[PDB]
Amino acid sequence: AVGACVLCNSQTSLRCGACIRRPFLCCKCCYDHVISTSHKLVLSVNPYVCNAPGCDVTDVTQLYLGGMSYYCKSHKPPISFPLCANGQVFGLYKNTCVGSDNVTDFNAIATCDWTNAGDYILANTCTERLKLFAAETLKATEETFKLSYGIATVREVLSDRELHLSWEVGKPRPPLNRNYVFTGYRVTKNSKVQIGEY
Amino acid sequence: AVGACVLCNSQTSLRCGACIRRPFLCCKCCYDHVISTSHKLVLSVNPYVCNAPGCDVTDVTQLYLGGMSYYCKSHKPPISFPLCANGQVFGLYKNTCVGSDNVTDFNAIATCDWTNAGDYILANTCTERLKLFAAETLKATEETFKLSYGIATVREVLSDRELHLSWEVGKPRPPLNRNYVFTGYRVTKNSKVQIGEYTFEKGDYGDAVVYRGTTTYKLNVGDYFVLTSHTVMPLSAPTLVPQEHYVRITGLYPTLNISDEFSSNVANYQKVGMQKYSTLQGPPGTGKSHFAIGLALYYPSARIVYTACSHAAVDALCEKALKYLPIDKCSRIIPARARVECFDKFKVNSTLEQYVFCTVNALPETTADIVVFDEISMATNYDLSVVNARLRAKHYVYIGDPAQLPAPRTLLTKGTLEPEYFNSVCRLMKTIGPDMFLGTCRRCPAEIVDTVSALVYDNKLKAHKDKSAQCFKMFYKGVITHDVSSAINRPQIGVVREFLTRNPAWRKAVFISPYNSQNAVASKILGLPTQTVDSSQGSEYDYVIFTQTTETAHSCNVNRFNVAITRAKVGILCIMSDRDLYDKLQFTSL
Amino acid sequence: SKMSDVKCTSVVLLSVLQQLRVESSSKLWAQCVQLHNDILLAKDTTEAFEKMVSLLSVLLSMQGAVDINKLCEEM
Amino acid sequence: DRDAAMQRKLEKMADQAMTQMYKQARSEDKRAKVTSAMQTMLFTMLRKLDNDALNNIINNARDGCVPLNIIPLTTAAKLMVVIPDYNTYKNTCDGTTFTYASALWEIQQVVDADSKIVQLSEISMDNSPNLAWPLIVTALRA
Amino acid sequence: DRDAAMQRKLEKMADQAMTQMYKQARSEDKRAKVTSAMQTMLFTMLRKLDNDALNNIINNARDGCVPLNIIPLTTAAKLMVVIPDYNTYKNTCDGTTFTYASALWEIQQVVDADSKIVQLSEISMDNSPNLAWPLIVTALRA
Amino acid sequence: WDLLKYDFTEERLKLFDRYFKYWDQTYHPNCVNCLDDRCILHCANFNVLFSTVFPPTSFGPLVRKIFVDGVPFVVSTGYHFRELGVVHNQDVNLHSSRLSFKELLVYAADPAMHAASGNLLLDKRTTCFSVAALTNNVAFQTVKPGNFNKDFYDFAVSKGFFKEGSSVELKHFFFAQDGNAAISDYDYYRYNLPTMCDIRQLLFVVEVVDKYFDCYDGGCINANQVIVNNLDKSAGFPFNKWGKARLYYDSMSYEDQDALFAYTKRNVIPTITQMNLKYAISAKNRARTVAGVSICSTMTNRQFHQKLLKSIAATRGATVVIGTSKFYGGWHNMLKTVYSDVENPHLMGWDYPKCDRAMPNMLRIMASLVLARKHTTCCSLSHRFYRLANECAQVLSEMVMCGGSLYVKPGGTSSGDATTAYANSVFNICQAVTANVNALLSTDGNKIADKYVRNLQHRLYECLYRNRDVDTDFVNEFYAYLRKHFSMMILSDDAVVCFNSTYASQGLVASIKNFKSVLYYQNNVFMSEAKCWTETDLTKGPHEFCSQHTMLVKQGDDYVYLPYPDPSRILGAGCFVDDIVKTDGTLMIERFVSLAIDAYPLTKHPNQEYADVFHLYLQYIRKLHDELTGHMLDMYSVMLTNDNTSRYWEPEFYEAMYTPHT
Ligand SMILES: Nc1ncnc2c1ncn2[C@@H]1O[C@H](COP(=O)(O)OP(=O)(O)O)[C@@H](O)[C@H]1O
Ligand SMILES: [Mg+2]
Ligand SMILES: [Zn+2]
Ligand SMILES: [Zn+2]
Ligand SMILES: [Zn+2]
Ligand SMILES: [Zn+2]
Ligand SMILES: [Zn+2]
Ligand SMILES: [Zn+2]
Repeated sequence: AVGACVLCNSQTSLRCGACIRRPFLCCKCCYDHVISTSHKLVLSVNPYVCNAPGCDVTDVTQLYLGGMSYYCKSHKPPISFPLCANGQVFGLYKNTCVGSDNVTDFNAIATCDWTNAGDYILANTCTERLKLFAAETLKATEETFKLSYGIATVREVLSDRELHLSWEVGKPRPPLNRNYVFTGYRVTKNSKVQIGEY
Repeated sequence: AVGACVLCNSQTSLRCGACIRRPFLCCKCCYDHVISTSHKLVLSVNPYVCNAPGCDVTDVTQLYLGGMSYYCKSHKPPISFPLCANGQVFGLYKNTCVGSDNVTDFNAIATCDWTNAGDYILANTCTERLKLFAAETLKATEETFKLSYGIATVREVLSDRELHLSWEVGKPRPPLNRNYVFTGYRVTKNSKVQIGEYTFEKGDYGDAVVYRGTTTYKLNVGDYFVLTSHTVMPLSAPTLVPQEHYVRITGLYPTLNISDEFSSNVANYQKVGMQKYSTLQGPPGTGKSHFAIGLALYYPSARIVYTACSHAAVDALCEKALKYLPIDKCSRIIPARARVECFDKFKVNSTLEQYVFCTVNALPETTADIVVFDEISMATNYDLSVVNARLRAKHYVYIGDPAQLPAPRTLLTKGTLEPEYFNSVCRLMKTIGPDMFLGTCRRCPAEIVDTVSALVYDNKLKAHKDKSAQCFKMFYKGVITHDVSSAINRPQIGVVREFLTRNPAWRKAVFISPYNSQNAVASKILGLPTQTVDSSQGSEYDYVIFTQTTETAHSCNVNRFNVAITRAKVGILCIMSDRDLYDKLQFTSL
Repeated sequence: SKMSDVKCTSVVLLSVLQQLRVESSSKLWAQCVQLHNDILLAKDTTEAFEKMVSLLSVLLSMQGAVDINKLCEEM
Repeated sequence: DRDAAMQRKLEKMADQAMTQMYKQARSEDKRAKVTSAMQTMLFTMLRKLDNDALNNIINNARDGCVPLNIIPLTTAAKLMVVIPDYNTYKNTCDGTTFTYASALWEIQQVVDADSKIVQLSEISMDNSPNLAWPLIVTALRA
Repeated sequence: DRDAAMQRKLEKMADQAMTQMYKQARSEDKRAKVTSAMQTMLFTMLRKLDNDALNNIINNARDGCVPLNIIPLTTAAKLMVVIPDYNTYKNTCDGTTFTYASALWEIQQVVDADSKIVQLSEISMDNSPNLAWPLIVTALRA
Repeated sequence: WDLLKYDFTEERLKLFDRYFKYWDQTYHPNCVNCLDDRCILHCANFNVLFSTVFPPTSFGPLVRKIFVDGVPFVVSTGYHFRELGVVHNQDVNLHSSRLSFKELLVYAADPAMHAASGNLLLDKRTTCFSVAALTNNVAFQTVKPGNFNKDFYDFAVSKGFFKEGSSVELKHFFFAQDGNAAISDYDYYRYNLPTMCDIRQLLFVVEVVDKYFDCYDGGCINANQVIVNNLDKSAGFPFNKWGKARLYYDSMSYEDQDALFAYTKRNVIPTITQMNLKYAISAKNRARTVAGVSICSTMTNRQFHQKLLKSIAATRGATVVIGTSKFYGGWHNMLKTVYSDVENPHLMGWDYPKCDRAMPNMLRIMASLVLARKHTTCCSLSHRFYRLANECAQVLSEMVMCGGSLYVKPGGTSSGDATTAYANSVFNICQAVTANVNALLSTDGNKIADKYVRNLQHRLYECLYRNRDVDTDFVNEFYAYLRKHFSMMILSDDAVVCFNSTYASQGLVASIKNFKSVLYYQNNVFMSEAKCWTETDLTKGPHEFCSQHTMLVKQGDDYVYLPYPDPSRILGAGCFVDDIVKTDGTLMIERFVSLAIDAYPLTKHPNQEYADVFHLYLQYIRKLHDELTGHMLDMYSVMLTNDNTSRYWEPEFYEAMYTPHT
């Protein structure tokens, strides 16, 4: 689909697949982000991957638009051209892309894993449009790290007032307070449905 | 798209650029209009701008047609030719055009600003097509200048499906109409040029508008939307349909022994019947507004469309028809706006009835047997054209008196317009005389009519009544509180209040004042029904309370006093500031 | 060539009637269509002309639709 | 020849543009005025026919003697025609017969704009102004 | 001319891909719009279902499957009878209540082919010709 | 009966065991258990009779309440065909969470939701069962008259046409219809009675008809090999509210197109089909209606049939002349392959009255099964049965939306499905072969002198009513007999035969009376002999095939058959256009070029007033070009640089369109 660039609100159809939320970027911004930092995966209306029968290349700057598909150096047809060139990445609305030198703080907001306090303090100085994406990726990382926790289960019928818990060993136990809920899973002979939240 | 030249009607495709109404023009006529005036931009099926990647040369006297594009002098190709050559501007139907010498008046009509008082007299004595074009452009210029807009600019472009809005504080904002266009005015310094015509309809959530554009460029940060043009509906019908005299009544079937009150106008009803369009001129309160009803009662089988410019005149006609005509077989039309209160006693919005009443701006595309246009004094050429275009009727009757107040003409602020230039019908009446005439006051007491029979009419107006002596002339200075650019006179209304308890017979009078704010605030102070001088024309009132606010040029004009005071059926109280007006009236000194 | 002329005048007349929104009154559009289809499927010119008269009477009956005076003066 | 090829390409593009512009302009012109064109064509053909019945009803409708309902074809069917004048009444109505559509109808009922049934006796030159025109004649085919 | 004339074909190929890409982006934008329209249509029909009677009749079924043709016949709350002539009216929905599909319907409205309301007292043997048949009578289950 | 009762298997079995007790073949009331396609026909032919003693409200889709993300849908999970018995979907999801485009399309196409949501309907205008009324007010659709082209008519009458007593008079006009057009034309389905075709003879006519379709090849194709002709055509109901067919052929990838197709091979998708009124020039005032089928049906039917259907349209010299042009010496080739060495030729042509509204359900099923004998490898047997069930549920007898109201279609082919010309061609060959079989058997037998034909009749009766398994040797023998004495040429309902005359007079091959009898007892329509023609002289071709008369003209040094149309048709196509922008003329010179291409053969007609039509069109094209140049030279100052219209008003350009070279 088409939308607005996250940091300049210019029409675009590019999308950095390397990011967590896959934000929209314009040709100028996408080129800057894929030429500055380690992100080398972009998604247009079709993925920017080598559409050969057998091959695995995803670097945009190492890809070429051949015929009606994308091929890398190894097996591209004799016809040009490299997808990344002229300070741009091929995409829609190449004649309406407005540049923006916010690629540095954008990279800091995107590529960071939000471990150190620096990421959060630099996540509030940014503009509102980028701050929204920062918050969304923060929440996505929080959810993914939540999935990377040790799950629990009720041992058996213990009591109505209180229970006892058995956990999958080898993984940390989440703190237990009113701000931390868990969902029961019913992976029995029948289905896997959620019976309750505790 | 092609069209017809305004001033020669030949086929063509060249619109002019800097005229407000975006007219069509012939080849020779366009050459003469652009070579003699400041209008240079010309629009064929494609504009006549230069075709260099960066260049702005619009003067058609410069450009050259090369290949299939237009290039300035610098960017000219080797093989080409100029557009403005051999007395013509290059366009379609090049050698099947016949020009005309009327460009002397068309240049003035399209060049002027409608603020002087020579512009309006020019727009009432030219050819019919030029009359129509002048009225159309005058309406457009009014809608652009008066109550125009506040400068709006889009902060950011959320999407092309819905735009963002930001009105400038200090000036009002006009609403959506596809007829409105807000020119793009990114005025920073980079290409201060119209980037399209847009209209804005806000949504029901947040601050966003689902706009409709006419160009294909995204909104820039500094781009603004300024109301510098309005697209009035292009009118075609002439201001006055051609006259044709008959020898017998056709399409109208006279009655015998119509009534007692209308027996005097039998010959005038015959005169209406024997002509296509007839004009009746009568000083105020002399009997035009019931002459229409007597016309109705003299041709009972003839479907009639009473129409008027404002809402008060149609309401007075409704009053008299309900008083004389069968109430059941009548009607009354209200617009989809339904903004103003109307006369709700007939079957409303029933067009197919034998007696319709309407405002000229809300007429339906129908026929009739006779259309009575009431109070043409408030009619511009646009209204005459609209009524001629919408209502195809066998007979027209234009009743009105130019001596009463004319249409607003808000742009007019310099000079003065004679009565005979208000519109085409007023010119016909004052030039060659009215087809019918009836001067004898039948509404207001003999005292007040004797007063007014000298200010405006040279005592050619007779009275058949008795001097009620209820015409009080009072001289109160009335300190002025110029609050909202509309004079408010608190001491004057207070003095009216203190003398309103002294008169038991004047408790149900009507308040009139030449200032809207004073009229509106008079309702709260003493509770009377207030009506300004402009909108009270046509109605009849028994006791009137008038308060001339300030010594000025607005409230001090004789015609406005005439129309304000002649609305008193039996008595009136007038407060005054001007001494000269105090010098010639014949009222009780109080 | 008078039989192959009523059959075209009927087509033009029914187009005119359909442009005046006679289509919106079923009881009348049914009669108009019947007369049109009967004129087209006619052999004797007298029947075709009689149905033509009856169908043109539909157009003449409504007064606010056409302006017979203007249209007839020009011709 | 290299230059002439480009000249011919530009010329062919110009011809394509001219043809497309002509098609568009004429199509919009033809669609714009279809009601007026169709009515004028109708009456041109309808005069070209030059039939007695069509001419009679058209010439009557010009004067105001229009029928209030479809002219019936079957024998002994009811026709309601408005008559606006004593001259139109005199030309068409003779005795209790009525000449309309090049056919002779028999008058059944003459009413007025007052919806009061009047008789053929009152309709006379001297008495004509008294009647509230336009009359409505209800007749049957013969 | 080795490098040039490959640029012309290079740009020609690039433009072709871009125009195709523009088309595919538009295609994936129309798909979402039609999908949203279909979802809204299905859910709006859901809100129209008469869930109580539908549940009553489907719970009676053995497999839970019932013929579609009866889902209205036993659950629809509003019935429209289209009638071509007067005899059918008198035979099917005479009066203000009638019996169809083993139910008792009460006539709430009656319109003609022009969508103009027709009062039930206007449908008579002698007044039949004046009505624009067929008549659509709308009744509600009682 | 209980209103909720849809499974009448026990009742069908009881009827079979009470009446046809000793009929020794098996009988599966639910045709989904049938062993092959010759056991579907048998059990369906029994069901089409046993289904006339059960309530009509019991047929149609079998709805069921499912739940999608907790909200209750009512969706069709089966069907109850009058012929095929009860069919149950194999993939029913009682609890779903997300609806993809495929499932949304399926649940929006089927009529369960629309019928359940809408009001009840009781339509006394038609005898056909009426299911529901979607809107609150019924919609009445009219048909406008044609737009007169006065310039061309004036030109014609100035060229001496349309004079009193001429042989070329206008007969094709644009007829108008009142608001009762759509429903008074859908009402003609009342001529479709439930017909129980003779089975021991239909199961042999099927073998011969299949032999007629042996040259071809067919099968299933992937979604990326289906080629749609025009993608802007409508998409039926309810899909026409949101776009044309392009929207749904673009929104759906190839993967989710194959998904839907493979879903239909093990499921039944009931579908609604609109009835659209046709706005076209015709010679009779009756309204013409066409069944606009949905896109959910056309997509899958194309993927299923299109290989065979485009192999039929690419074979020359076969019985089914579809895809063979009448230009470039194609009409002559057709008419000379018809004369495939038949001893005493006589040309014959019949006419099916109400062909698409009277066709029995058994024979439409037969045509759909003969078209599906090419899936011997691509499809299994259950796949083929469920494809047949889908064809019957979407085409044969499905909900018809006729002006904002769902009725039930009793039967007969819908004339807008994905296979309408070819299915009707299979029908037409079936009727011809049945006429031949009846004519050969009903012959006395002792009067037959040719000792080969007497034994052939003997073996034909033996192979009909004394054998249960095909006898391919005799099927080939009878097929060879038919092609040696009954050469056919079939176009979708219109047949020309070159039958042997001696045999037909003796009675050993079908004649007109045999076709009338066959139509009487297998269509419930009486084929009047006043519309079927017989030509005894081959030197003037068939009297009328495909609305084109034939005439033997001289070209070069030899003689060829040229097809000329009805002059009134071409004149009425010129005079009465169906739009206001086609009346201008100068915009449409290709219209008149094509009409002149069609009307060229008239120049070689002996009747001068016929031959004058071509020259009228050429002169009108010349006038149109002249005034077009005038108008374009006034609208500019330079005329067209390369105006190559000079060849459209010379007869050579058209004369080259009926010459065999290209
Ligand atoms: N023939 C008459 N005799 C007596 N009084 C009349 C006669 N005609 C009109 N009037 C009165 O004079 C008044 C004239 O009203 P109107 O027509 O509004 O005045 P104008 O048209 O002169 O402004 C009416 O209210 C009516 O009551
Ligand atoms: Mg008055
Ligand atoms: Zn990224
Ligand atoms: Zn960007
Ligand atoms: Zn200008
Ligand atoms: Zn320039
Ligand atoms: Zn079986
Ligand atoms: Zn298959």
